[PDB]
Amino acid sequence: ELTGAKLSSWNEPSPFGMIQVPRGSIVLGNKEADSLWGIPAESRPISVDAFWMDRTEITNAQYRQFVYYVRDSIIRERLADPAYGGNEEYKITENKFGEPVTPHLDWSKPIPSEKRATEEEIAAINSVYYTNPVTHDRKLNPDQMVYRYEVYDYRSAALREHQLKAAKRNLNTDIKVDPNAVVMISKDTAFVDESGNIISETITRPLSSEYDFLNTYIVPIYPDETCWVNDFPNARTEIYTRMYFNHPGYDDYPVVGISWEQAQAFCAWRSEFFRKGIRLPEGQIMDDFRLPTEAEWEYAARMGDSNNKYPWSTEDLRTGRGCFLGNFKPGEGDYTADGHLIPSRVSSFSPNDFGLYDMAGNVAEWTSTAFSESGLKQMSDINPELEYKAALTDPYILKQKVVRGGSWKDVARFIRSATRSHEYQNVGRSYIGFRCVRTSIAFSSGK
Amino acid sequence: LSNRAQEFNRRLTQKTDNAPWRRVVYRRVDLMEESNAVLYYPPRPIGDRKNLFSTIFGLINSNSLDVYEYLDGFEAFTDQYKIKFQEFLDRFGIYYQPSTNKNAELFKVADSDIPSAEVKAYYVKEEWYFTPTNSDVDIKIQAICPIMTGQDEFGEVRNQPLFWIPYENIRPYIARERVMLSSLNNTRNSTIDDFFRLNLYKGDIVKTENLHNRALAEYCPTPDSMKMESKRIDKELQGFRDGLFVTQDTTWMK
Ligand SMILES: *[C@H]1O[C@H](CO)[C@@H](O[C@@H]2O[C@@H](C)[C@H](O)[C@@H](O)[C@H]2O)[C@H](O)[C@@H]1O[C@H]1O[C@H](C(=O)O)[C@@H](O[C@@H]2O[C@H](CO)[C@@H](O[C@H]3O[C@@H](C)[C@@H](O[C@@H]4O[C@H](CO)[C@H](O)[C@H](O[C@@H]5O[C@H](CO)[C@H](O)[C@H](O)[C@H]5NC(C)=O)[C@H]4NC(C)=O)[C@@H](O)[C@@H]3O)[C@H](O)[C@H]2O)[C@H](O)[C@H]1O
Ligand SMILES: *[C@H]1O[C@H](CO)[C@@H](O[C@@H]2O[C@@H](C)[C@H](O)[C@@H](O)[C@H]2O)[C@H](O)[C@@H]1O[C@H]1O[C@H](C(=O)O)[C@@H](O[C@@H]2O[C@H](CO)[C@@H](O[C@H]3O[C@@H](C)[C@@H](O[C@@H]4O[C@H](CO)[C@H](O)[C@H](O[C@@H]5O[C@H](CO)[C@H](O)[C@H](O)[C@H]5NC(C)=O)[C@H]4NC(C)=O)[C@@H](O)[C@@H]3O)[C@H](O)[C@H]2O)[C@H](O)[C@H]1O
Ligand SMILES: *[C@H]1O[C@H](CO)[C@@H](O[C@@H]2O[C@@H](C)[C@H](O)[C@@H](O)[C@H]2O)[C@H](O)[C@@H]1O[C@H]1O[C@H](C(=O)O)[C@@H](O[C@@H]2O[C@H](CO)[C@@H](O)[C@H](O)[C@H]2O)[C@H](O)[C@H]1O
Ligand SMILES: *[C@@H]1O[C@H](CO)[C@@H](O)[C@H](O)[C@@H]1O
Ligand SMILES: *[C@@H]1O[C@H](CO)[C@@H](O)[C@H](O)[C@@H]1O
Ligand SMILES: [Ca+2]
Repeated sequence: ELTGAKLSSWNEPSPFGMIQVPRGSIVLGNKEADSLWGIPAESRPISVDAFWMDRTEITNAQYRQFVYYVRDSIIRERLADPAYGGNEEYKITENKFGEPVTPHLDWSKPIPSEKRATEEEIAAINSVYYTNPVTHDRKLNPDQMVYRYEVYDYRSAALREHQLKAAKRNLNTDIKVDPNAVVMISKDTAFVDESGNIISETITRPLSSEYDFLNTYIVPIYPDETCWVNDFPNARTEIYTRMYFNHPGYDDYPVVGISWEQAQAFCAWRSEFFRKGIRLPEGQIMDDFRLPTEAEWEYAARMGDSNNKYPWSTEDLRTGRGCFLGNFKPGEGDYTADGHLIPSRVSSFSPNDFGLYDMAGNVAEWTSTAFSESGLKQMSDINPELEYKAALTDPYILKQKVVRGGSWKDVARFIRSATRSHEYQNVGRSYIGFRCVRTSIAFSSGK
Repeated sequence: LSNRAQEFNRRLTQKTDNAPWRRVVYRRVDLMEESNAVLYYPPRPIGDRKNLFSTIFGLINSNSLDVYEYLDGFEAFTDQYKIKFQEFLDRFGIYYQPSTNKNAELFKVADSDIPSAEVKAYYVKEEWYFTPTNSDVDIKIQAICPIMTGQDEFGEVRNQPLFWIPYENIRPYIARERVMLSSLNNTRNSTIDDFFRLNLYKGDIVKTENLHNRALAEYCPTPDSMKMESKRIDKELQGFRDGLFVTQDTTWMK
């Protein structure tokens, strides 16, 4: 009798600070085209499955939690390092029964305070900070705030042509697969040399084992606070470089200067940190916090309805009382006609019908989609995605990722939820943030 | 190209293998019309500024493009129909003088004599297909045929096609250089590959893969008749897509 072999029911830990956007369909792009802007009209209807999008942009405090975690563990490594310290109580290398185990950090053992720390401990602590020779500003060294994380390409491990068994690479019985045909694939690795220099590489080699879909990255994660200065020549933006990521008043403000690589590192750290804090029922396959796709971003921005040019119900950019609905550049040289010159505190304007805040304004938002002028037509309509893990030797033009949404300077057009904007994955601007997203574990009814 | 780029391009290939519906139609993109002049922008090569025909001519001059003869009636892309460059220059009347071959350029052709500004239209073979895996209609460019808008004195405009260019052969060399799509925004932000992939070209259907291998010209005496027939074919191609989906029907609210 075919009764069925079900599995033990799991649990859905609704992530903190996120809302649930329902699955739905939307017509990506603006149907009517402004001829004065030269662009034609490019629209394609899509459908996206339900996911968890963060309520607001990542604030300065939320990214400072990341940089503090990276700091703490690097400091713990230095304390365990025989060179700086050598305590060995911060690096659990053997289990309570005495057998060798994978070396991990002892997060229970507190980091000594600046006063109580001895010479070795104080040396380990200070070996990660930077003291400015002239101004005596003891700040975290930007090139030492590096995050080492690993990403397994589940997508690329599933392609038919990327099957480990050569016979399974072609289901056509008329096609005889050469026994020794080489399938060259690339994998992004990164290793700290003896000097201490981050060595990133893209290893191209024939498909041999599952160790070829594992991409290892060591990304410096400290925000580029000099974007405020570099992005605006001949301007008094020296103060936001020294204030934005450091001042306690600028904690709820969206983080700026975060590059695409740093955003991916932050989302991966968030994923593994969430996993560390939640017990998994046996067999639990939990998804990872990820940067939203272009299609998912546009869907959640326009509240699913294809009639919405903006993240608000009407087409006007201003309420009936005269209050703007976003943080952008309303007029010529008038960034602060909406009340805010630079980005504003998150959750300062009205949200969507979904509940998303600052969905078009404040800072533009990184997406996980590689940028292509024909990108909308080259990607499928089921959870659309144009993913391109660029190689270290690729042309710099191939490293563009879509930055969808408007910033505190985007004019009405660039704040429209259907206007594509891009920027290089390497650079981080003073008007670009991000918003980690994760796929919803949802089994709901229909409409 | 890096292996990552190669894998990306392999993913970005349209597979019209098991499509339940296909429709092969030929267009006559006139470059002397806006939205189709992107392929004519530089009538004559200007340093690093070249139109499609100039790029194609240079590519064939370097044995880097496999183009096939314009056979009236059909488009067989076989090694038999690979064109002979010297014959092409001679038969269409192009004055060339052979320079140092250096295995780079077969014949030295002066830019003044390259018929790059007379090719004022293109035959575009595009194959509308219904994707079997996600039920989506898409257009796949098969080949482009540069037609030289020549002048036959007694016979005035001759409009004789030159050759047929399989699109996958020309795609690598047109997916890199940037062009401006509009005359109002002169930003070189997209490529001609994007122009063809987004179907930004505007052309009148001059032939469909008919069962009698008949072209519109045969049963349409005057240009207006060809215009209305092309409109009819466009309306039926659009009606296919319209009839596929049923979310616009309101017969239920009755
Ligand atoms: C801080 O961060 C810096 C930036 O990244 C980094 O700096 C870098 O290195 C410096 C040297 C360099 O100077 C810098 O430039 C820079 O390159 C720092 O080094 C530091 O990061 C480093 O240390 C971290 C740390 O240890 O805190 C590392 O993060 C930890 O990694 C662990 C493994 O890599 C994670 O553990 C997971 O995987 C295993 C090991 C589990 O741990 C135990 O495993 C045992 C067996 O070995 C037990 O069996 C048990 O495993 C269970 O197994 C069942 C199935 O049987 C389940 O499937 C699970 O796997 C697990 N169950 C659970 C829930 O426990 C585990 N229990 C015990 C005995 O502890 C497991 O806990 C984890 O899944 C760990 O989570 C993570 O924090 C960081 O990788 C490293 O770079
Ligand atoms: C990015 O890539 C950088 C360069 O690779 C790397 O940097 C390097 O490490 C830094 C830490 C350091 O600064 C420098 O050393 C630097 O150069 C980065 O860490 C980063 O690496 C990431 O990607 C790497 C990559 O794939 O390129 C990963 O490397 C992989 O490591 C695996 C674990 O070590 C390797 O797996 C096994 O592979 C086989 C060949 C093993 O060789 C022996 O083979 C014999 C014949 O079979 C033995 O019988 C026995 O066979 C294996 O036995 C084990 C038992 O567990 C297996 O499970 C299988 O049974 C069997 N394997 C086969 C062939 O099926 C093996 N004997 C041994 C020694 O155990 C051996 O080499 C590995 O065990 C994998 O090959 C390798 O690519 C890296 O892990 C990742 O972080
Ligand atoms: C592109 O077309 C849009 C159409 O909306 C124009 O917007 C119009 O003009 C602006 C000032 C206002 O927002 C509205 O009045 C709006 O309706 C936009 O300015 C651009 O206009 C350019 O192209 C137009 C076009 O291609 O239709 C030209 O209009 C006509 O063009 C034909 C070309 O053959 C010409 O024969 C007509 O005389 C001309 O009116 C605009 O001239 C041109 O600026
Ligand atoms: C073009 O259109 C004319 C219109 O009268 C027809 O008569 C002709 O046969 C062709 O279809
Ligand atoms: C939908 O119902 C009928 C039948 O489709 C239409 O004619 C009417 O306009 C309504 O919108
Ligand atoms: Ca503003």
